[PDB]
Amino acid sequence: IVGGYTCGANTVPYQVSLNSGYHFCGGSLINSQWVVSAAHCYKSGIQVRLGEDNINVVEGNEQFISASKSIVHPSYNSETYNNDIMLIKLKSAASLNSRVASISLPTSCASAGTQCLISGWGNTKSSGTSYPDVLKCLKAPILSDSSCKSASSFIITSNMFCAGYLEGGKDSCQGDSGGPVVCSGKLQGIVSWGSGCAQKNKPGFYTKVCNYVSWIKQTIASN
Ligand SMILES: N=C(N)c1cccc(-c2nocc2C(=O)Nc2ccc(-c3ccccc3S(N)(=O)=O)cc2)c1
Ligand SMILES: [Ca+2]
Repeated sequence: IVGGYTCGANTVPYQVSLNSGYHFCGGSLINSQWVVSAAHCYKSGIQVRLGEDNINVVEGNEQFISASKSIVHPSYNSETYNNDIMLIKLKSAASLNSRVASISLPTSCASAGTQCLISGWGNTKSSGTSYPDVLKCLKAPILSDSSCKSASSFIITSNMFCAGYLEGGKDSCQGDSGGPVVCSGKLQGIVSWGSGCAQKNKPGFYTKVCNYVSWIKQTIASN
């Protein structure tokens, strides 16, 4: 997260870090045994870390649980980025409290101009690089489809939406992926991609969770 702020210890209790020996992607907890993330974040043998703040220091409210299974969406196309969503099942349920809590799926898609909360432990730097210890946060507006389409030369599909600021400066970044975009207390987005980070006329792009609510529920129920 570039141009953002330190969220505060456990203020975003649905934020989850996916760890493969090190932090590498975030997710969102949708219920006590299911985490939503990005399909491009798939890795075998993931450990999912709940109640994290400082990912480098053991602070007392962490829960480390192993991914039972990681279910990439069937039409995820690693090359085009379309359907960049995945569900991770945990081997055991997380124990839910004030610092570990699930986020609601949307009932309808969020409208352009909605202010949302984006968070993660990804790059915070303007130009050059730096990864924070504690969780970063960003409030950013969903931009319009016609604004997003003109903003890129990669092919945008109807399973993506863009959010952030056209002037650059404020954006999700590398290591944020798979993390949440929450709008009006609903999980509307998954950090998916962007052309660099916080660059002018290059806003962040997000999996449009609202198109996948049925697939999520059916998947959770079948497994
Ligand atoms: N700016 C962001 N919000 C953001 C978020 C996560 C990662 C990165 C990022 N930080 O550094 C690079 C990044 C990146 O995503 N590069 C990138 C650009 C385009 C695509 C892509 C998009 C649509 C279609 C096809 C492609 S692809 N696979 O052909 O390149 C994939 C990755 C930036
Ligand atoms: Ca910690």
